[PDB]
Amino acid sequence: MADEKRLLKCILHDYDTAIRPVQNVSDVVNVALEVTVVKVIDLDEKEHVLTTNGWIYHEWNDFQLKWNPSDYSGLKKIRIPVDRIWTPDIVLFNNADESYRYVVDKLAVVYYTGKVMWVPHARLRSFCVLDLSRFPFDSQMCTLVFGSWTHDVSSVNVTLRNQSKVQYMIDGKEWQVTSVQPKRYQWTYNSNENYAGIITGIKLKRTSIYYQYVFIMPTVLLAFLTLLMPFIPPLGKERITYGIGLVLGCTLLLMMLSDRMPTELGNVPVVAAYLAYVFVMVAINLLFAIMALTRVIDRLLFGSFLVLTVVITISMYAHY
Amino acid sequence: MADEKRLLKCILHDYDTAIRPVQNVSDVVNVALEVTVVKVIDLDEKEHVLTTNGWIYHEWNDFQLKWNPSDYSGLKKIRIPVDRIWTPDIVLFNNADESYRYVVDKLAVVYYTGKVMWVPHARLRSFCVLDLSRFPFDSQMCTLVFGSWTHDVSSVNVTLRNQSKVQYMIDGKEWQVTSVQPKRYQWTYNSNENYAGIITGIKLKRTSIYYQYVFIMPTVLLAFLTLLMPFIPPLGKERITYGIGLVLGCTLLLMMLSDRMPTELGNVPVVAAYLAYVFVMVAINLLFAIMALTRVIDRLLFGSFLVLTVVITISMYAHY
Amino acid sequence: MADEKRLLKCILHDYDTAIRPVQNVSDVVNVALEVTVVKVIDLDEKEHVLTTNGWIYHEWNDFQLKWNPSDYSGLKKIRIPVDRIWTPDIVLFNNADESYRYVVDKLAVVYYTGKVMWVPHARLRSFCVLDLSRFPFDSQMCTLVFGSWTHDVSSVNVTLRNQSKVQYMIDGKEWQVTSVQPKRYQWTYNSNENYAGIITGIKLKRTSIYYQYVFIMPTVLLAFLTLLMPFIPPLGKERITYGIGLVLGCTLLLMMLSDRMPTELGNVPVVAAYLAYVFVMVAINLLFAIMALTRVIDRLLFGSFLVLTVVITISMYAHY
Amino acid sequence: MADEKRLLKCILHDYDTAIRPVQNVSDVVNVALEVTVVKVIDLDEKEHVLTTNGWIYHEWNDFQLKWNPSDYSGLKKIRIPVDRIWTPDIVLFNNADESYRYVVDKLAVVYYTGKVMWVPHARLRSFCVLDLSRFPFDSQMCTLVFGSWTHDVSSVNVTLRNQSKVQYMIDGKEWQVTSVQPKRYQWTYNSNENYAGIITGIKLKRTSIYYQYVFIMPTVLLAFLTLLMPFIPPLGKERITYGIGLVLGCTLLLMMLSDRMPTELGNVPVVAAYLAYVFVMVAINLLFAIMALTRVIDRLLFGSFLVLTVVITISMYAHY
Amino acid sequence: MADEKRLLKCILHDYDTAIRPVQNVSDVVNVALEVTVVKVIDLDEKEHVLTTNGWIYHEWNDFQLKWNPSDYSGLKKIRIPVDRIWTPDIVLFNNADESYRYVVDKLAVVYYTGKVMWVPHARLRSFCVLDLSRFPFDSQMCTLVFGSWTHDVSSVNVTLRNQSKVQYMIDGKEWQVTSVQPKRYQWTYNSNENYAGIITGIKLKRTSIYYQYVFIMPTVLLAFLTLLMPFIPPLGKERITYGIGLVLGCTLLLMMLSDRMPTELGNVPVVAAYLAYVFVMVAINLLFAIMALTRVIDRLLFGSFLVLTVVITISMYAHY
Ligand SMILES: C[C@H](CCC(=O)NCCC[N+](C)(C)CCCS(=O)(=O)[O-])[C@H]1CC[C@H]2[C@H]3[C@H](O)C[C@@H]4C[C@H](O)CC[C@]4(C)[C@H]3C[C@H](O)[C@]12C
Ligand SMILES: C[C@H](CCC(=O)NCCC[N+](C)(C)CCCS(=O)(=O)[O-])[C@H]1CC[C@H]2[C@H]3[C@H](O)C[C@@H]4C[C@H](O)CC[C@]4(C)[C@H]3C[C@H](O)[C@]12C
Ligand SMILES: C[C@H](CCC(=O)NCCC[N+](C)(C)CCCS(=O)(=O)[O-])[C@H]1CC[C@H]2[C@H]3[C@H](O)C[C@@H]4C[C@H](O)CC[C@]4(C)[C@H]3C[C@H](O)[C@]12C
Ligand SMILES: C[C@H](CCC(=O)NCCC[N+](C)(C)CCCS(=O)(=O)[O-])[C@H]1CC[C@H]2[C@H]3[C@H](O)C[C@@H]4C[C@H](O)CC[C@]4(C)[C@H]3C[C@H](O)[C@]12C
Ligand SMILES: C[C@H](CCC(=O)NCCC[N+](C)(C)CCCS(=O)(=O)[O-])[C@H]1CC[C@H]2[C@H]3[C@H](O)C[C@@H]4C[C@H](O)CC[C@]4(C)[C@H]3C[C@H](O)[C@]12C
Ligand SMILES: *[C@@H]1O[C@H](CO)[C@@H](O)[C@H](O)[C@H]1NC(C)=O
Ligand SMILES: *[C@@H]1O[C@H](CO)[C@@H](O)[C@H](O)[C@H]1NC(C)=O
Ligand SMILES: *[C@@H]1O[C@H](CO)[C@@H](O)[C@H](O)[C@H]1NC(C)=O
Ligand SMILES: *[C@@H]1O[C@H](CO)[C@@H](O)[C@H](O)[C@H]1NC(C)=O
Ligand SMILES: *[C@@H]1O[C@H](CO)[C@@H](O)[C@H](O)[C@H]1NC(C)=O
Ligand code: NA
Ligand code: NA
Repeated sequence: MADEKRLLKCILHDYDTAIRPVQNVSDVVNVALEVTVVKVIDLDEKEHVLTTNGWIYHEWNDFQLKWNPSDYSGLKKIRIPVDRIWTPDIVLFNNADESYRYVVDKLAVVYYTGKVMWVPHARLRSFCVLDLSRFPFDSQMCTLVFGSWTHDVSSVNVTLRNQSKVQYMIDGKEWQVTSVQPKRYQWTYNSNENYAGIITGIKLKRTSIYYQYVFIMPTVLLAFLTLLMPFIPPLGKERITYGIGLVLGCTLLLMMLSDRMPTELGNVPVVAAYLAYVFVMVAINLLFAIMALTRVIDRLLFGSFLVLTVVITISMYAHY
Repeated sequence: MADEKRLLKCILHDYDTAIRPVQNVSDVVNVALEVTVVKVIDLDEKEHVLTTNGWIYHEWNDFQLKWNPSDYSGLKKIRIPVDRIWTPDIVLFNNADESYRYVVDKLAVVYYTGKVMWVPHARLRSFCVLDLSRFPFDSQMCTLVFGSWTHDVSSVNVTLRNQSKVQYMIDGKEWQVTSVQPKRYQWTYNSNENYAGIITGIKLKRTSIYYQYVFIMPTVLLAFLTLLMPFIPPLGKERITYGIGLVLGCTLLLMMLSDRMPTELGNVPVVAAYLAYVFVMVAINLLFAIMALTRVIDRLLFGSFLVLTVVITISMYAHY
Repeated sequence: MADEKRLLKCILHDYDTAIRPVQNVSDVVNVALEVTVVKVIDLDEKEHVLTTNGWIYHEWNDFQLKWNPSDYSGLKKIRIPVDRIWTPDIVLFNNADESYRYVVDKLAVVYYTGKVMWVPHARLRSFCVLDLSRFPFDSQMCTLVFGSWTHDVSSVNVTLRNQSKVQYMIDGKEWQVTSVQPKRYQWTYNSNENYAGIITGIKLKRTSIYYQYVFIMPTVLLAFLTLLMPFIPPLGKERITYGIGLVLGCTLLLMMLSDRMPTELGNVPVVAAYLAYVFVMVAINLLFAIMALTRVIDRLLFGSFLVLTVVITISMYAHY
Repeated sequence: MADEKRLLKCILHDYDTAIRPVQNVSDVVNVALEVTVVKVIDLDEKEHVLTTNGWIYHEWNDFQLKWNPSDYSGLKKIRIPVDRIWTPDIVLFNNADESYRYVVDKLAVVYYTGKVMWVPHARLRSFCVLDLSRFPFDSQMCTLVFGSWTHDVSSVNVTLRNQSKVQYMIDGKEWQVTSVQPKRYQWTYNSNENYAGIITGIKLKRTSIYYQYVFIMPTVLLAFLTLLMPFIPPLGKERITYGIGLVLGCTLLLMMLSDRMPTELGNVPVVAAYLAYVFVMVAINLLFAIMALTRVIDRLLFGSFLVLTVVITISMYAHY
Repeated sequence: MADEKRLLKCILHDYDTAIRPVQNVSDVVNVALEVTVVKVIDLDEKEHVLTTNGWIYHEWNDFQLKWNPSDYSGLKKIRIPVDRIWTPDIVLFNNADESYRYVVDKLAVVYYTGKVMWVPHARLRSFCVLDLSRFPFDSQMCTLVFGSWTHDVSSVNVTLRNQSKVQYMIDGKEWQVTSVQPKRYQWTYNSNENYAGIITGIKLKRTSIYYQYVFIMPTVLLAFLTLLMPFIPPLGKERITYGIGLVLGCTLLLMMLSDRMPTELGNVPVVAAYLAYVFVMVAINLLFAIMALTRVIDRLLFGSFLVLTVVITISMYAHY
């Protein structure tokens, strides 16, 4: 008879998966949750959904599952499936997936003192508010919320593990990630019933360099072409074709931006404002060309276009 | 021996998951359902499908699961998995997903008086009739239906929880949400068999600002260019190229709208009507230019185009 | 002791889920199936797959599950999970999804006489042959097949419920739906082994109005422009640019149609034929323009183009 | 007491789902597998994945599950769920889906002699090598492999059912399907351990007619326009615009082909070669036009273009 | 009574699925893992995710499951479901899918000596760092990591099977695959707790030929057209239209590249740099043309363009 099998049989002789591990009803169970983010899978701005891959550390004491190590040949720790032992109900409150199931959560560690540890590796797809006021490059703070959904603070008191809680670098594909300090706070949706929760913040700064040559370069080139457009002679039979080419190009760029850029509700993106400015400027330039004393009007239009361009550039540097 | 484990064993000594919690066959079970919508995930107009993330509150009395709190060390409430206790069959009648399963519905609260509470967090993807008569910005009322699918009113009588039933703001990404008062009504698909149901209305008003610069700005610019087109001299060798550019631009815009706009059956969108108007106007302008006394005909065509444009603008303001 | 629990225990004292409810091997079990379609979710022509949301009514007699109502306090009907009682194996033979599972099929009704009823709400994604000979607007008959997959007629004899079998309107987004009468017929894949099946027909007529302005309007406008093209003077230095614009526009329309229209195998769509006609006509017009006594040749080409256009229009009205 | 229930209880009094139905360890179990393909769902060339809908016939003898029919009221055959009786492990070796589960495989037939039959309807999404050397229309042979994954030939000897094994037509949407004769062969990944497998071939010939007007018609029209291009006078101020239009059109066609055509590794498609040829020809024509004794050079260029076009046409007919 | 059934009953008389197969707590269990990759399904650069189809070989000794073959009629090996026998927890640490479940892992081999073998066929979708510094054709080394997630080295010591560990060819669709030697190394996330892991490297070199004609050919043709552009006479009334055509073509190519090319963060692709160079060159050429002693300036611009083109070509050959 194996000692480990005997210990497992004795420990779980009469155990249920729906009994809170507390010796008395008055007593409470302490659960420490640590959210570690390893890799940032992606962040869809159209859906405002951040997908990341990282494991979560759960630690809770248990008055049961306790044995003297010397009795069982000096055994220290054991591995037990999560199904049998009691499992605290911790769920991401801002979860976005249809179902919330850990990819690898079939094992947990039990010590002789009763400190039950769980490290279920999981893929977290959560919601995050994105501020797209400036979109050459942005940096948003996304908060992941953990805690019980039906256990009040009087039953389980979620906490944090201060050990090894120092800030450290997070691997990212095109986003530089900084791990913010985690905090805890209580929601109160009913009198005499407060539910604790842990909020962990992650600050992501965009580092992609392709967006500069896909969203800014064509727009600035179209603006430069529109600026050069008034220099064409009115009677050269080329202003109309040049304006048609500019309008087709800016329409194509607008279509590409609509296909790529999301439908932000708060504020229009700076790229969208630049595209609208180039659209209106090319339209007015085409109107002046088709209408065409004339030299002074053309000079005034060129000056207005130049001042608009310099204002746009200084604003871009201001939000750069 | 833990008191909680003893209470759980005694309560569920002989209990089935298919027995309605009623003391007599004549008696009925009252179930109160409250539908709370937290965030509006999205609303696809092409599929007419509204996806939202919100929890649902179920409250039903049970003659079983009753105990004296003083006996079990003054215990007040307990947490039990939904699998063991009886679960009322409440399903969204207008559900759109292949399967209807709550993301987090593995726990429920049982009080000493027997009032069983359930708060299964779920992601509801339902159907909603969308009126796209005016599409610069719309506001539709979407109704979510809850209730039993095989339990008649004689078995379970769905109701509403008037407590804290006041209207309140709902978080939204690009839609402003107002929570309508919920009502109840009975379907009758067979004589002597009426099934109750709860209908909750949500009024969503669009707040996206990008659609103005992606659907209206290019169309109005093309219309303005078409208006300016007749001013070109007939013999300037530029009307044909200008018309070709306009037709290419409007064709590209039509392609973009077809890729973006859904295939509405009721009425054509106002943007589609505007695009058709600009198409026909540019076509007739190109025909007049290629055909080209002439001055009076051109003036009449310009007047007709101007009156059409002013009628379109006044209609747009009317539905604005 | 609750009467309902006692009745449920007595009825299912020794019951299996793999035993056909028949008193003798010679006897057979009658199953009545009614397929009701509530909403037509969509119909993808590229995959030829029709997705609909509707419930299915199953009614089968059972010599077991029978009790005297007076004994159990006059109880009339009971609700039982589908897992315990025997379930006839009815599956859509033309099913297209990877798995065939009802969304809400966890409950069934049992009467005192033994008439077991089941109403599992389900989402049916089936195959349908689409005739795309005429595609301004079409109307196809799609057949849904129900029945056993391994139960022969000697075991289960599928039938129809003539009660309330009258034709009625079906809700649709962009398709008008008519419910055809359902029939039954027997497949014979082996001698002395015939399997019954129920075929229900649904006639869907397209009602979308956006396809007229996305598939027909640009094509007819390009055809009109090509018709007007020969009127341009040969020496005006504008025929070549006009032809280039027309060819670019028709190429863009062809790309849009390829992205939208499926790859039909039977016959080419009428829109595709119209696009091919406009392509060849614009190509020949460009060839004649570049080649350019000349007046008579141009008049003959214009006459041929006009007769081709009138033939196309009369054919379109014929299939309209 | 029902006779069928008594027979089912007696047959499965002590039965396991992990015991091979063999009376002795030396003896082996014969399994006959027949792969029948009903409909070809699709064949994605980009992923090289063929999805089809067809049922599979399994027949294996069992020394258990045997009874005298006369004892049980002359019962002949019974239906039993696949979970209880032993199930041979037959899996498509070239399966492409994440999971391999039959859609409807919950029932099987047991005869009095012990011949266990199984007809699990399934949707097979397998891999197939596609030869895209000629892509106006192709015809590939796709092989589906069935057999055990951990059972050697010494345990289960897969075979074929020669009865009704004649070639017959297979329904297809846009592919004509011919059922090839199935064969068996043994893999040997370890000495003294050979695993049998059944390979069934299906020959599919493309029948789509839309690809001719979406991939060949625009290319041939662009080639014809490029051929006509040299006839334009050098000083007509139209060669440059015509070349620009041709290059824009061929670029759009290349974009469409890239979006549609997959990234074949073996050989470039014939359509891609034709597009490259038209690209290079239009580029050289534009270079000659911009550079522009001249008449002889233009005649030589026209002759070279004509000979290249005739070579391309004869090659196309050769692979046609 | 079948001998095999008796052996299976005797072996698993009292066995648990959560007991490590070790005779003593001090002793450890050796597990040998071999990762074999058969086919490379694909490698998405946008997500940096490599999907492959290959089986994994697990071999672990067991002090239990041991019997004398002579007793049970000389039986050598048996097949047992993975559910009953103990299963080592081996999971891909860099897994990308939501869930990690083997497609076919329902069987395992048990020998008389106790050497338990498992060959669960699986589809591995892992993460891989992609170096896109040069993108005419690349070759990346992707590492797959296997090992325990909660078992330390003191419990299970993962190793490698040196038998038949020679390098061999791997089938690929458009990637040539070389199998690198596998190694083992230990992670240490806590003192006195080291977890072993096996890293297997696969070197993939791109072999697709379509990317040359979709990403390089249009870019080089546009560059050649831009080079030829300065040769146009300033007063020919064709420089403006030629520049408009070039800018439209390069904008379309940029849109296609943005739709196809991923958003790399490390370095911009060489194709993107080439497109930016052609954009800036065509813009400056258009500026010089519109501005237009002049001959010397045009010659200097042509020389600068030629030297830039030759530098780009020599760099491309350097990274070719
Ligand atoms: C609803 C949950 C509260 C969960 C909790 O931890 N405790 C109370 C739960 C009580 N129950 C519902 C179980 C019982 C109800 C009893 S009742 O009487 O109602 O039936 C809270 C916790 C975190 C909250 C938000 C995120 O942070 C950030 C975010 C940014 C936005 O711009 C708006 C959207 C969003 C996603 C917010 C939505 C919502 O606000 C959340 C999910
Ligand atoms: C069919 C269900 C009724 C469910 C119910 O709550 N009670 C009766 C069910 C009785 N069973 C079927 C179980 C037994 C049949 C016995 S039988 O004798 O038939 O076999 C009812 C309840 C809500 C209804 C609609 C939505 O509101 C709004 C909506 C807008 C449209 O523009 C048309 C589409 C849509 C989705 C409507 C469809 C349908 O109309 C629904 C789903
Ligand atoms: C294959 C099933 C028959 C199912 C049935 O109801 N009864 C016999 C089954 C017998 N089993 C296979 C179980 C045992 C074989 C014994 S064996 O000796 O073979 O091993 C029959 C029933 C309905 C049939 C079609 C649809 O209507 C319409 C349709 C339009 C097309 O243009 C071609 C495609 C399609 C989808 C057709 C395919 C096929 O034709 C179907 C699925
Ligand atoms: C790997 C399986 C063999 C399965 C089998 O039926 N028997 C041996 C299995 C032995 N096990 C792995 C279970 C134990 C290993 C013991 S070990 O000592 O290794 O640990 C064989 C059977 C069929 C084979 C291919 C297809 O036909 C056609 C195809 C066309 C291509 O262009 C290249 C890709 C592809 C998909 C091929 C891949 C592979 O080649 C397959 C899946
Ligand atoms: C996190 C795992 C370690 C797993 C392991 O094998 N052993 C330790 C696990 C210990 N647990 C978490 C279970 C307990 C924690 C105790 S605690 O006290 O924290 O609660 C390690 C093993 C392999 C690692 C990477 C890949 O190779 C390559 C790769 C390329 C990039 O450019 C950055 C991204 C990426 C995907 C890396 C991420 C991460 O780095 C991985 C997944
Ligand atoms: C919960 O734990 C926190 C420690 O962060 C402590 O401050 C608080 O008093 C605890 N509350 C209860 C009810 O135990
Ligand atoms: C159901 O509850 C409602 C309360 O909203 C009540 O008006 C109605 O009479 C009840 N019906 C039955 C049958 O209990
Ligand atoms: C099956 O039911 C039909 C009723 O539609 C009947 O005509 C037929 O005779 C029945 N067949 C058997 C074998 O019971
Ligand atoms: C397996 O069956 C085939 C029949 O196709 C037979 O030729 C072969 O000898 C059999 N092998 C064994 C080991 O039974
Ligand atoms: C684990 O196995 C390796 C063999 O690769 C061996 O070198 C090492 O010492 C072993 N460690 C333990 C703790 O058994
Ligand atoms: Na043009
Ligand atoms: Na164009």
